[PDB]
Amino acid sequence: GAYKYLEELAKKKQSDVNLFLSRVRAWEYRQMNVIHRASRPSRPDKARRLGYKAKQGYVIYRIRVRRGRSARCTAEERVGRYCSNLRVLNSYWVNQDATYKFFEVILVDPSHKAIRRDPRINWIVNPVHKHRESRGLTSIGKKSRGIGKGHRFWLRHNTLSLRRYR
Amino acid sequence: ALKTFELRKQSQENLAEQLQELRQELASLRVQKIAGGSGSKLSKIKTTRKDIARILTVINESNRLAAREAYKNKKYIPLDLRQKKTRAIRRALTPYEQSRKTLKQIKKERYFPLRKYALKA
Amino acid sequence: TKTWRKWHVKVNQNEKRYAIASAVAASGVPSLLLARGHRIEEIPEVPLVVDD
Amino acid sequence: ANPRQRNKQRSGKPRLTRRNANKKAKAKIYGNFVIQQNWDKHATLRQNYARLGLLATPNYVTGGVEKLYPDPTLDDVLDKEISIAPAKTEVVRQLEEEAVKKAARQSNKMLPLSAFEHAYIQRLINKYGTEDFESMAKDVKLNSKLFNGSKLKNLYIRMKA
Amino acid sequence: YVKTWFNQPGRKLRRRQARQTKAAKIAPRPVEAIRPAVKPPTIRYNMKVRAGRGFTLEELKAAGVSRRVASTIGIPVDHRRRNRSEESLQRNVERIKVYLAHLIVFPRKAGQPKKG
RNA sequence: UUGACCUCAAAUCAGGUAGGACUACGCGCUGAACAAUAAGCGCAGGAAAAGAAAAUAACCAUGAUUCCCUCAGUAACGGUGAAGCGGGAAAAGCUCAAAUUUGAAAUCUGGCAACAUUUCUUUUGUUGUCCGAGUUGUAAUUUCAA
RNA sequence: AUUGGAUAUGCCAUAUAAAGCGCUUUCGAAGAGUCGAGUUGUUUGCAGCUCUAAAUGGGUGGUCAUCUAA
RNA sequence: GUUUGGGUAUAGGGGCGAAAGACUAAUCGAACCAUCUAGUAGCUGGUUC
RNA sequence: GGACAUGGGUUAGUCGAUCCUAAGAGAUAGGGAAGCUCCGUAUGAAAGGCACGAUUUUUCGUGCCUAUCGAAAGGG
RNA sequence: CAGAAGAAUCAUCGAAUCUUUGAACGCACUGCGCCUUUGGGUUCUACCAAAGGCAUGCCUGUUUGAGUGUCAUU
Repeated sequence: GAYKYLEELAKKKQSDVNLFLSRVRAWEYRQMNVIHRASRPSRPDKARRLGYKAKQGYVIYRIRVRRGRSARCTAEERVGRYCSNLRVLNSYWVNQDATYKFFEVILVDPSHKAIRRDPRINWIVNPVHKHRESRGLTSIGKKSRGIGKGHRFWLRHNTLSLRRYR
Repeated sequence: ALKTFELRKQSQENLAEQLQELRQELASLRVQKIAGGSGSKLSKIKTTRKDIARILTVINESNRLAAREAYKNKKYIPLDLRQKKTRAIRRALTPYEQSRKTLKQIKKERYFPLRKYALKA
Repeated sequence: TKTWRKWHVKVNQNEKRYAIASAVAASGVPSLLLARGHRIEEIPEVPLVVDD
Repeated sequence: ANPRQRNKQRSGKPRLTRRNANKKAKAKIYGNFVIQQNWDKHATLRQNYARLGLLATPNYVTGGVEKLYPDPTLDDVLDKEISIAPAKTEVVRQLEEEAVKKAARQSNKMLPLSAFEHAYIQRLINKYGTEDFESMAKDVKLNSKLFNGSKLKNLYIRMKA
Repeated sequence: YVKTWFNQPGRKLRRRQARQTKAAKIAPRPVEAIRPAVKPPTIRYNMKVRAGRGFTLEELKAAGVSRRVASTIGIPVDHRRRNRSEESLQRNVERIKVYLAHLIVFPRKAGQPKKG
C-alpha cells in the first residue's frame, strides 16, 4: 500500500519536496477563507489513521490559526462552532508558516444514515458526544487537560468525611 | 345537545352547515344577553359553545384521519402527523441501528455466546 | 444546627452483649418485673415458658 | 418552596403520584424455570442458593456467615482429571438430568452433503479412489475450489453418514 | 464541605437488591465470577494469598479451556498476568479444574440448515 | 469541435440538522481580593468524566477505570501534603491505522416501487429497481493478549 | 393494556458458508511539527516560541526489569 | 435697558521624553447594585436560675 | 375632591403617523479573539438587471447596462 | 345565586385545539413586503378576503453553472 510511503514521507517535513509543497499550499490556504471546506484530506494517510473514512457523512474542514491554548485545540473549537450540526472526530496538523499553523479537522454527520448505520462510528451519534471538543474529550483535549495513565499525570481533600459511627 | 357519535356518522359538508347554523344561534344568544336575557338563554350560551367545539373536533379528526390515510406507507409525512415524544427521543438511534453490529461481532456472539450454567455446591 | 452533629454512638460489642445478658437475667427476677410495671401477679412461673 | 414547586402547590392539577416503593420486596425469578419453581420469595439469595445446592459465589465470602443452630507437585495434579462432582440436592439433580437429556437431543451435529457437495466429492472419489486425499487436493481440474486434503476428508465422511 | 453518611444503611440495602436483581436474571449461575489465587506483590504481603483479576492464558491452556470459551462459562481472563513459577500455575490450574468439575453447562439451541 | 475531470458557486432545489432553557451533581476555559475558591465563559448526561497500561513494582510479584476504607498527617517538600502495597464495592471487555478482495467494491446514501412492521395510520424496516458515493479505498480479514 | 428475557413447537434458513482448538521446512505491517532538546510562562504535568528525531526503537522505573504513547 | 429643543457622534490620570514611545494605570473623577464576606477587633457594648 | 360606585364617551381617501433622507448607527463580505465577542460597511464578495429572437443539431444563443435603522418640528 | 336535568368546577388521558410574542425565522418593531393557490361581490384588466409559503449556518444528495484550473478529441 501507498499509505506506508505517505507516513514515511510525512516525517521529512523540511526536505525539498515537503518544503516546496508547504510553501505552495500555505500560500493557497491563505488565499482561501480562515475556515474553508476541504474537498479531500491533504494527508489521506494521516486522516484515516485518525478515524477518517472516504464515505458519506465524513467532512474535512481546513482552518488556519495564528501562532505566538494549543493551536490544535483552538482549531477544533472554532471549526466545531462553524459546523454546528457535525461531531468533531479528530484533527491533524497539515502545514505551517511564520504566522499560521494549519490544521484539518475531521467531522462526522450524526444525522446521516451512513453514520447511524455503521457500527464502528454509531457511538458519536449518541448525545453524550455533543461537542467533545468543547469539553476536552478529543485527542488533543485529553492531552491538554493532563489526562493520561502513569505517575506523571481535590474534592476528596477539601471535604471532611464524617461517618455515622465516628 | 349534540352527541359526538351521531356527529361522526355524518359527512363533512353536513358538519359545515351544522357549524354555520350553531354559530348563528350563538350570535343571536349573545345579542339576547346584551339586550337583557333570562337564565335559560344565558345557560344555552355555554351549551352552544361546547356544541360548536364538538362539531369542530369531529371535523378536524375526520380531516386528519384522511391525511393519515393519504400518507400511510410513505417515507415522508407531515410534521404534525409525526410522533411528538421529545426532541431528544427523535434524535436517538433507533432500536434497529442501535443494534447494528459488525460481522466480526456477529461471529463472536454466534460461536461464543454467554452460556447458561450453574455451580454445584 | 448542622446535619453533621453526632447522632449515632459507638458501644463496644462486649458491653452491648453484657447489657443484653443483664437484661435477660433481670427478666427472670419476679420482683424486677413488678417494679417495671408488669401485671404478673398471677403468672404461674418466672421465667414463663410455653410449649412449641 | 421552589418557584416550580410553588407552581403546582397552588395549581389545581393533581400531582403525578406513582406508587412503586415497597422495600424488602426481593426481585422475582425469571430466567430458569426450575429455579423459579423452587425459589421461596422470603429467603435471601444466599439462603436460596444454599438450599437449592448451588454456589452463589465461587470465591470467599467477605464477612461472617449466619449461624442459626449450634453446629455439631505440579505434574501429578496438572494431569489429573477431577471426577465431576456429586449432586447434593434434588434441584441440582433435576438440572443435571435436564442438561443431559437436552444435550442428547441436540447431539447429532453431523450434516449430510448438499447436491453440489455430493457431486463435488463423488467426482473426486471416482478418479482417485477413497484414500489419496493428498492427490485429490493437488488435482487442479476436479478440485476447482482448491480444497485441501482435510476438507476433502470432511466431505467424504459427511457423505458416508 | 462535609460528607455525611446518612445513606450508609441505604447504600447497603441498594447493593443487596442489585445482587437480587442480578440473580433474578441469571438465576442458576453464580452472581460472582471465579477469581484466581495470586500472591500480593511486596515483601510484606507475599506470604498471603488473595484474589486476582483473571486466569492467565497459560493457566487456561493447561486446564483445557480456550480463551474464547472461558468468558462464556464465567472464567475471567487476565492477559496481563503471567506465571513466573509453577506454583502459581499449579495453584490456579487446579482452581479452574475444580470449578469445571462443579459446573453444569446447559446446552444451546443451534441452527441447522436443511441441506449441506 | 465534442467530451472528460478538478476546483469553486447558486437555488424558497430533495431531505436533514444547530441555536434557547434548566443547570444540584459532571467536563473544559478563565480567575481575583482576601484559592485549581467566588464571580465570568463554553459544553453534557441520567449520571458525567475515567477506562482496558508508553501501569506499578523490585516481590513467592501485581494487573483497565471508578469509588470506599486504609496507607497517613506518612514519604517528600519546606505549614503544605501524596502514592504503590493492603481490605472492600462493582466487574467486561474492546474497535481502528498500518496487509493485494485483486479469480472479479465483495461496501454504502438517496429516488422510485412494492411489502411488512409498530407504544404508533404517528414507529421501524425488508425486497426490488434506478441514479449516485467510493479505487486519492468502501466491505470482509487482523490489533501485538496477537 | 403494553412490554422483557427464556422455554416448547411450527414454518423458513442464500451451509459451494462461517468459527474454535491443534500443527508449522512460510510470514508478521504497529500512529511525527509527535517524542525529544533549548528557552519563556502557568502549576512533574501542561502552553507558547526556536530547533526537531528513532527503529529491539521508544517510554518509565531500578546491565536489568517493565511498558508500548503521539 | 447669539441662545436653545430633538437627534447625534467621543477623546478622555499622572509624571518621563525634543518627539515617538513607554511605566503603571484606566472605563474617566466617580455613583449605584449584587455577591465575595460571617474581609481585617490586643477594641467597644452586652452576655439569661 | 383629579375620591368611591355605576354606565357612557375618542368615527378621517384629504389632519398626523405611514413614505424619503440627515449627522450617525448597523447586519452582511472578510479578519481577529481562549472566549463572552471585537474590528469592518462596496471591503481584493461570482454583491442584478434589461432587451433581442419564424425554435437554437426541439440540451439558449446574442447584445446592453451594471440590508436595515435614524425626524409625529426637515422633504411630501 | 340563577339555570339545567350518561350528570360532574370528577377522575384518567393515547385524539385534538393551542391568540400575540419569545432561541423566534419574509423585513422592521404603529407597521411594511414578496411568492403560490383559491374565493367573494350590488359592481369582475379593478378592489377585497382567505389559505399556504419566503431567517441564518452547516451536512447529504439534486439541478443549473463558472473558470486565460488539468486534459483528451484526425
